[PDB]
Amino acid sequence: SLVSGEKTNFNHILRLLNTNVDGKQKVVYALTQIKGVGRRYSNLVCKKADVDLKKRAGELTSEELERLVTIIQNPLAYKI
Amino acid sequence: SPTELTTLMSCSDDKTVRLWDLPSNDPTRLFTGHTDYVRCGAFMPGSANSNLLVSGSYDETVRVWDARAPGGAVMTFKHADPIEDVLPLPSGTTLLAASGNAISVLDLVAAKPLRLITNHQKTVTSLSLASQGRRVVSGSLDGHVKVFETTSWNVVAGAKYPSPILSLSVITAGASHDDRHLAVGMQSGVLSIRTRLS
Amino acid sequence: LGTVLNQALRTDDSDLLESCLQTLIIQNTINRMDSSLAGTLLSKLAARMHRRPGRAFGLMRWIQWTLVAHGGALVTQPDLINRLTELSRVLEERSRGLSSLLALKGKLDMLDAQLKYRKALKMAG
Amino acid sequence: PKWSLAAAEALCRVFVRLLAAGTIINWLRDRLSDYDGVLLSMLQSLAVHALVLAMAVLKAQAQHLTDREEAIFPRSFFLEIIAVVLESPIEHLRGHFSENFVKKYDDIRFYTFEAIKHFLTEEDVRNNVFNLLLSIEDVPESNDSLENFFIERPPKKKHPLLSLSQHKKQAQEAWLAFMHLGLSKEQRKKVLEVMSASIAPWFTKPEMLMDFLTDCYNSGGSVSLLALSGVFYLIQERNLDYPEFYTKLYSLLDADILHSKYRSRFFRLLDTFLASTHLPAVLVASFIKRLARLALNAPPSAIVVIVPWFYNLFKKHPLTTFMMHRVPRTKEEREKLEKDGLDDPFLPNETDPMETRAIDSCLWEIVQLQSHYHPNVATICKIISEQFTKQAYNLEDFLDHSYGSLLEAEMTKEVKKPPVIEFMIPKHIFTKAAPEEEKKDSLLVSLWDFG
Amino acid sequence: HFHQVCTPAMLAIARYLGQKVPAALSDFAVGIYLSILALQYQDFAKRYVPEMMNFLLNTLCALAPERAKSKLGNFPVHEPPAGIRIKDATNTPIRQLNCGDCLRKDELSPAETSSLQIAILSTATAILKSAADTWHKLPAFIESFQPALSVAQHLLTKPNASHLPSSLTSKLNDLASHLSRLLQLSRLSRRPLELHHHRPLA
Repeated sequence: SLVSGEKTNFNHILRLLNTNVDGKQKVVYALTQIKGVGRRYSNLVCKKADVDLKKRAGELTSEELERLVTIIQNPLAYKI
Repeated sequence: SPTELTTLMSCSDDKTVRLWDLPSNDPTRLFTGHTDYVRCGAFMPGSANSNLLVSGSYDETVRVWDARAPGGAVMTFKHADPIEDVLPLPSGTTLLAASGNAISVLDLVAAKPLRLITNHQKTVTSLSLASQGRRVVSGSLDGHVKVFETTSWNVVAGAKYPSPILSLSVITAGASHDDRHLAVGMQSGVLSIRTRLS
Repeated sequence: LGTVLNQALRTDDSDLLESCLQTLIIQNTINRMDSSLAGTLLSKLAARMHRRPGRAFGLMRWIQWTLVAHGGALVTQPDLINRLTELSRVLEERSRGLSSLLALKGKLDMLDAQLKYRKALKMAG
Repeated sequence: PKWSLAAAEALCRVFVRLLAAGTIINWLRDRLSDYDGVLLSMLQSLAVHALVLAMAVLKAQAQHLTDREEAIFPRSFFLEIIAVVLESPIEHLRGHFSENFVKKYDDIRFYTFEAIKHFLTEEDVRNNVFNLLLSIEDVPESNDSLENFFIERPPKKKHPLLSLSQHKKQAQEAWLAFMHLGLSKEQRKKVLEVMSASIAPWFTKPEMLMDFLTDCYNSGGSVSLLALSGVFYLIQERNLDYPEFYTKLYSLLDADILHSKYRSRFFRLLDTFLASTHLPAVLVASFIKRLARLALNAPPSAIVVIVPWFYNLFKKHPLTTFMMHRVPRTKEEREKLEKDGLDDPFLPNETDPMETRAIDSCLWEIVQLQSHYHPNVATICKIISEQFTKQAYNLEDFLDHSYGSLLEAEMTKEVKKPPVIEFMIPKHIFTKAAPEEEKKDSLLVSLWDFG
Repeated sequence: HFHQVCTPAMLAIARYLGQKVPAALSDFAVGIYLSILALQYQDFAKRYVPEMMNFLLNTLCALAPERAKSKLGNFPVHEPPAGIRIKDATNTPIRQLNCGDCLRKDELSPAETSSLQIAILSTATAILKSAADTWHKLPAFIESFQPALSVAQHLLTKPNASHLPSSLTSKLNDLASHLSRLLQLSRLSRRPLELHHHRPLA
């Protein structure tokens, strides 16, 4: 009568750099919602940060969320 | 449904279990009577038990309905614990209701409980039938699977997993239904499949 | 360790039972153990003592303190005397062989005495 | 005796030089046994520097008092150092020992633990050892996390100084020797506070802590409120169970829990205990209705914790939202309800939450707490009244509020935006009757005699 | 609703009123003073003071003729440590409180303690009367004032009425009949909650 619901609160709106609305869609379809970010650009961001395309937005830990917000500031520091 | 190809049943979170048919956009029958969450249910297998449904709820009640008369339950059994799992036996006579730290075998031929079997510490999650309809494997939050005989209901064997397990099934090969491998899904997020090949 | 031992003997665990058996503590554990699991403890100690002969000291200590603490608790049971019967069987097998083993112990004690005497000579020489 | 301290720092340099270099040798091996008592007496003077001397002489004795390559350093002399350190009534001596060596190094940690076990096998001193045992907060994560040794990082690859299970073993053994001697009341109320973050992760097997925790948790009072985190950690890690956990929680949250100090830790635990998916609606409604009838007598620093947690529970379990919007479905029930009033079918002081009839009750307690004297409590009791727009309220913005925070809230604003006063002030603020003005007296004055 | 000076005074009364297990009779007197002061704050703005409620019921049980046995409200019942309770002195009549009772006196005579304790009980009966009359609204009336009726009926018992005069019995029976009338009123006036009757947006 006690099973951990530590993951079951995921379908809520996440906040990010510019957009205050970013819900669960996927990991690469959630990156398109930020303005200036493209559909071919969003796949390059995910292959560097060792995040899987299978996961959603909201299935990421408080460490793994911010790793995509540093690398969206400087695309030159991580090679491109 | 084990016999018909288009009939299915649904136990929802509110109070309802209900029968759907696949072509229709409406539930064919509605059954109310539970007072809490209903979260486990099954059809009744058997030649005589064509349309009977069992579901147990979190209101510590197992109810079995005739699908011909959509009034109340045909039979009701009140337990002491929030009822987690339900399976009927393949003869169609007896039924295992897994509630809390104990499972319970009940008759449906004469509406009387047979026996309360407590051998788990934490709450039992999932029951499964085994080898030839002869052995029931139960899995609990204790990290334990335990396989019981069906004639005397003694703890025949068991095993322990590194996490509190949530789902358990032994699954069968094919013709004559020899059990291929047992899979346990645990709270840690792992499906452990243990394979036996003969 | 009473509630842990209660859990292990009540749900037929092995990991909890072994991690509480490998370890005062034993006396408090058997005194806080439930009365109904004492025969289960006796059988699960007889099994380990048969299956492994090198663990006899700690297991006889556990059986000794259990029979001290819950003596009449086994008599109020009394249709389960077969666990004490299997325990008597295991201890009879453990005490098998004693006269010949004493003879062989003396036959080896003579050799050990002579080897220690020649070591006591060789250290002073 | 500063010149004796200077002679000590000179003689320690001479000793480490002769050891790192090296009938004639027996006085050379008499030297350190004669210097041992010198440093023992110097550790009761400043002994802060004498401890640096006493921990350099052990490094020298490890490095070269043997023919082997293995550095074997004297546990007996280190035990005598421990026996004088844990006995001396100086605080800064043990402080320097804890900060500079034990929290820094690992050899000192392991051998300190086994020396403490021996020293405790053989009350002010008990408080000193307890204040040292509470000091090592951090637990190493893996075998490659040790990775800095004081003397002789071993090349053995299976050494007990290199296996994390043996460090945890001697930590557990020291703690078991202390808890076998027996601890005082404030010592126990410190242990149960700092257990699940600093004490229980030191154990190889915490199963004796299971019996200790279930004893002090089945006892009652505030010590069960402290022990709940340990019981949760031992259901979490190695799933020993409590028999009737939710009825024990329902008996735990009671008349005077909301006024305690540990209610922040308790509510941070209850937020995980009631976020489970296998909770019936009757149970999760009972835990709302009792925490509302208990919120009727709660502090304003407690209602602000309770009601957003109610909002998260009402968002998760919609079958309990009939405690806010219940419609009499039949007009016969309407006629009965207007003829005679509705008695509350909730059963307080009921044992089990699944049989309390909190379902079919309502949150009249919260809708009455809406008229609280505080404005923030009055506007946070309106989140049940208004609309369910925000998807969840986090509780870390609402927890750890107290009267100090609520009273500095009226301090950290502006000095005064120009406020209002009360016009037509009566002249009989304290006069007992004032019968020629027709304005009825202050009840302060009607019940207090000023004279 | 919100003031910069007025409601921080209410919070000062609140911090002294909810906390502070009383250690002497001076704390009892200052608590009764801040209770009536907070009533005067909450007159004709009919708000609720839970700490005034639990403190007044705490005094009414902590003057302790026999003991608070079991089932006396959900408020925190505390201990009278130094014999701070009423003795069998039924011949000292009621009196009105003065302000010197905000001073501690370890060398006080028992004939000086008894009149003070009977005075504190009588004025607390008056505060419960005023609080009930100003809070006969507010639909947790029954769940807030069932402890008041229960502790008043507890003080109207045979092991409790020997230590009290007939005047305190008269005041507490007025409290009992008044609260029974008000509780029947609130039971007949209690309606089930329908909070979420929302206008759908266009």
